[PDB]
Amino acid sequence: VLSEGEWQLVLHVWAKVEADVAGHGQDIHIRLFKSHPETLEKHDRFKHLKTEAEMKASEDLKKHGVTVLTALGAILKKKGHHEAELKPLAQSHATKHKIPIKYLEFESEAIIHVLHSRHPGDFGADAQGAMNKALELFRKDIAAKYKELGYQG
Ligand code: HEM
Ligand SMILES: [O-][O-]
Ligand SMILES: [Cl-]
Repeated sequence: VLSEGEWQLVLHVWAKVEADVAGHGQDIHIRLFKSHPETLEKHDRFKHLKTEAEMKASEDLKKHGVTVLTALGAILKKKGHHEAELKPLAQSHATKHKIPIKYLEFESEAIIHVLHSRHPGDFGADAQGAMNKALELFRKDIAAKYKELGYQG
Protein backbone atom coordinates (compact mmCIF):
# COMPACT_ATOMS: atom_id res chain seq x y z
CA VAL A 1 0.00 0.00 0.00
CA LEU A 2 1.05 3.57 -0.75
CA SER A 3 0.42 6.39 1.69
CA GLU A 4 -1.49 9.45 0.51
CA GLY A 5 1.79 11.38 0.54
CA GLU A 6 3.36 8.72 -1.69
CA TRP A 7 0.48 9.00 -4.12
CA GLN A 8 0.96 12.78 -4.10
CA LEU A 9 4.60 12.32 -5.10
CA VAL A 10 3.57 9.99 -7.92
CA LEU A 11 1.00 12.45 -9.20
CA HIS A 12 3.36 15.42 -8.81
CA VAL A 13 5.93 13.93 -11.17
CA TRP A 14 3.15 12.65 -13.46
CA ALA A 15 1.97 16.20 -14.00
CA LYS A 16 5.45 16.87 -15.40
CA VAL A 17 5.09 13.87 -17.76
CA GLU A 18 1.81 15.39 -18.90
CA ALA A 19 3.59 18.51 -20.14
CA ASP A 20 5.01 16.39 -22.95
CA VAL A 21 3.38 12.96 -23.03
CA ALA A 22 4.58 12.26 -26.55
CA GLY A 23 8.22 13.06 -25.87
CA HIS A 24 8.34 11.09 -22.63
CA GLY A 25 6.77 8.15 -24.42
CA GLN A 26 9.35 8.27 -27.21
CA ASP A 27 12.21 8.39 -24.73
CA ILE A 28 10.71 5.53 -22.73
CA HIS A 29 10.35 3.26 -25.76
CA ILE A 30 13.76 4.11 -27.16
CA ARG A 31 15.27 3.24 -23.77
CA LEU A 32 13.20 0.06 -23.45
CA PHE A 33 14.08 -1.26 -26.89
CA LYS A 34 17.80 -0.52 -26.44
CA SER A 35 18.00 -1.98 -22.91
CA HIS A 36 15.85 -5.09 -23.58
CA PRO A 37 15.83 -5.74 -27.34
CA GLU A 38 13.46 -8.67 -27.07
CA THR A 39 10.67 -6.19 -26.33
CA LEU A 40 10.82 -4.60 -29.79
CA GLU A 41 9.94 -8.00 -31.26
CA LYS A 42 6.41 -7.58 -29.85
CA HIS A 43 5.85 -4.51 -32.06
CA ASP A 44 5.44 -5.59 -35.69
CA ARG A 45 5.18 -2.09 -37.12
CA PHE A 46 8.19 -0.70 -35.24
CA LYS A 47 10.80 -3.29 -36.23
CA HIS A 48 11.93 -1.35 -39.31
CA LEU A 49 12.76 1.72 -37.19
CA LYS A 50 16.38 0.73 -37.00
CA THR A 51 17.99 3.95 -35.65
CA GLU A 52 17.12 6.46 -32.93
CA ALA A 53 16.25 9.22 -35.41
CA GLU A 54 13.82 6.87 -37.18
CA MET A 55 12.19 6.03 -33.86
CA LYS A 56 11.84 9.72 -32.98
CA ALA A 57 10.36 10.62 -36.38
CA SER A 58 7.78 7.81 -36.33
CA GLU A 59 4.28 9.21 -35.86
CA ASP A 60 3.04 5.67 -35.26
CA LEU A 61 5.46 5.14 -32.37
CA LYS A 62 4.84 8.63 -31.02
CA LYS A 63 1.08 8.13 -30.95
CA HIS A 64 1.51 4.70 -29.36
CA GLY A 65 3.51 6.19 -26.49
CA VAL A 66 0.73 8.67 -25.79
CA THR A 67 -1.82 5.84 -25.74
CA VAL A 68 0.34 3.87 -23.30
CA LEU A 69 1.12 6.74 -20.97
CA THR A 70 -2.45 8.03 -20.97
CA ALA A 71 -3.73 4.64 -19.82
CA LEU A 72 -1.01 4.42 -17.18
CA GLY A 73 -1.65 7.96 -15.95
CA ALA A 74 -5.38 7.25 -15.60
CA ILE A 75 -4.55 4.16 -13.54
CA LEU A 76 -2.10 6.08 -11.33
CA LYS A 77 -4.68 8.81 -10.65
CA LYS A 78 -6.99 6.14 -9.22
CA LYS A 79 -4.47 5.62 -6.41
CA GLY A 80 -4.87 1.82 -6.41
CA HIS A 81 -8.64 1.76 -7.06
CA HIS A 82 -8.06 0.72 -10.60
CA GLU A 83 -9.77 -2.64 -11.38
CA ALA A 84 -12.08 -1.09 -13.98
CA GLU A 85 -9.18 0.58 -15.78
CA LEU A 86 -6.85 -2.39 -15.47
CA LYS A 87 -9.13 -5.18 -16.76
CA PRO A 88 -9.15 -4.18 -20.45
CA LEU A 89 -5.40 -3.77 -20.43
CA ALA A 90 -4.90 -7.21 -18.91
CA GLN A 91 -7.35 -8.60 -21.47
CA SER A 92 -5.52 -7.27 -24.52
CA HIS A 93 -2.01 -7.78 -23.15
CA ALA A 94 -2.62 -11.35 -22.00
CA THR A 95 -4.73 -12.58 -24.92
CA LYS A 96 -3.79 -10.47 -27.97
CA HIS A 97 -0.34 -8.90 -27.56
CA LYS A 98 1.05 -11.66 -25.31
CA ILE A 99 3.19 -9.50 -23.08
CA PRO A 100 4.94 -11.27 -20.16
CA ILE A 101 4.88 -9.44 -16.81
CA LYS A 102 8.67 -9.27 -17.00
CA TYR A 103 8.27 -7.04 -20.08
CA LEU A 104 6.05 -4.73 -18.02
CA GLU A 105 8.94 -4.63 -15.51
CA PHE A 106 11.33 -3.71 -18.32
CA GLU A 107 8.99 -0.89 -19.40
CA SER A 108 8.72 0.25 -15.77
CA GLU A 109 12.53 0.46 -15.58
CA ALA A 110 12.51 2.66 -18.67
CA ILE A 111 9.78 4.88 -17.19
CA ILE A 112 11.82 5.38 -14.01
CA HIS A 113 14.97 6.07 -16.02
CA VAL A 114 13.33 8.75 -18.18
CA LEU A 115 11.56 10.37 -15.23
CA HIS A 116 14.83 10.73 -13.39
CA SER A 117 16.70 11.90 -16.52
CA ARG A 118 14.16 14.64 -17.21
CA HIS A 119 12.97 15.61 -13.71
CA PRO A 120 15.71 14.85 -11.15
CA GLY A 121 14.62 17.75 -8.98
CA ASP A 122 11.09 16.31 -8.78
CA PHE A 123 12.08 12.64 -8.67
CA GLY A 124 14.21 12.21 -5.54
CA ALA A 125 14.38 9.14 -3.33
CA ASP A 126 10.92 9.34 -1.75
CA ALA A 127 9.27 9.97 -5.15
CA GLN A 128 11.26 7.11 -6.73
CA GLY A 129 10.18 4.74 -3.96
CA ALA A 130 6.56 5.87 -4.35
CA MET A 131 6.60 5.36 -8.11
CA ASN A 132 8.23 1.93 -7.66
CA LYS A 133 5.44 0.94 -5.27
CA ALA A 134 2.74 2.24 -7.61
CA LEU A 135 4.15 0.41 -10.60
CA GLU A 136 4.58 -2.80 -8.55
CA LEU A 137 0.94 -2.62 -7.50
CA PHE A 138 -0.08 -2.11 -11.13
CA ARG A 139 1.99 -5.09 -12.24
CA LYS A 140 0.87 -7.34 -9.37
CA ASP A 141 -2.76 -6.62 -10.15
CA ILE A 142 -2.23 -7.14 -13.90
CA ALA A 143 -0.48 -10.43 -13.15
CA ALA A 144 -3.46 -11.63 -11.09
CA LYS A 145 -5.82 -10.67 -13.94
CA TYR A 146 -3.63 -12.53 -16.43
CA LYS A 147 -4.08 -15.72 -14.42
CA GLU A 148 -7.82 -15.19 -14.02
CA LEU A 149 -8.02 -15.08 -17.84
CA GLY A 150 -5.97 -18.26 -18.19
CA TYR A 151 -2.64 -16.68 -19.18
CA GLN A 152 0.56 -17.32 -17.29
CA GLY A 153 2.39 -14.06 -17.76
C1 HEM B 1 3.07 0.51 -18.51
C2 HEM B 1 2.84 -0.56 -19.27
C3 HEM B 1 1.94 -0.61 -20.41
C4 HEM B 1 0.78 0.06 -20.61
C5 HEM B 1 0.06 1.02 -19.70
C6 HEM B 1 0.31 -0.29 -21.91
C7 HEM B 1 -0.85 0.23 -22.50
C8 HEM B 1 -1.30 -0.04 -23.79
C9 HEM B 1 -2.50 0.49 -24.37
C10 HEM B 1 -3.46 1.42 -23.69
C11 HEM B 1 -2.62 -0.04 -25.63
C12 HEM B 1 -3.74 0.21 -26.65
C13 HEM B 1 -5.00 -0.64 -26.32
C14 HEM B 1 -4.65 -2.10 -26.15
O1 HEM B 1 -4.43 -2.79 -27.17
O2 HEM B 1 -4.56 -2.59 -24.99
C15 HEM B 1 -1.46 -0.86 -25.81
C16 HEM B 1 -1.20 -1.59 -26.96
C17 HEM B 1 -0.13 -2.45 -27.13
N1 HEM B 1 0.85 -2.72 -26.22
FE1 HEM B 1 0.92 -2.09 -24.33
N2 HEM B 1 1.16 -1.14 -22.51
C18 HEM B 1 2.19 -1.38 -21.65
C19 HEM B 1 3.29 -2.20 -21.86
C20 HEM B 1 3.55 -2.93 -23.01
C21 HEM B 1 4.79 -3.63 -23.23
C22 HEM B 1 5.93 -3.78 -22.30
C23 HEM B 1 4.67 -4.16 -24.50
C24 HEM B 1 5.65 -4.95 -25.31
C25 HEM B 1 6.95 -5.18 -25.10
C26 HEM B 1 3.40 -3.78 -25.03
C27 HEM B 1 2.87 -4.11 -26.29
C28 HEM B 1 1.70 -3.58 -26.85
C29 HEM B 1 1.26 -3.84 -28.21
C30 HEM B 1 2.01 -4.75 -29.17
C31 HEM B 1 0.14 -3.11 -28.40
C32 HEM B 1 -0.66 -2.98 -29.68
C33 HEM B 1 -0.15 -1.71 -30.41
C34 HEM B 1 -0.70 -1.48 -31.77
O3 HEM B 1 -0.81 -2.42 -32.57
O4 HEM B 1 -1.02 -0.31 -32.16
N3 HEM B 1 2.76 -3.02 -24.10
N4 HEM B 1 -0.67 -0.87 -24.68
O1 LIG C 1 3.21 -0.98 -25.82
O2 LIG C 1 2.03 -0.74 -25.05
CL1 LIG D 1 -3.34 2.93 -9.26
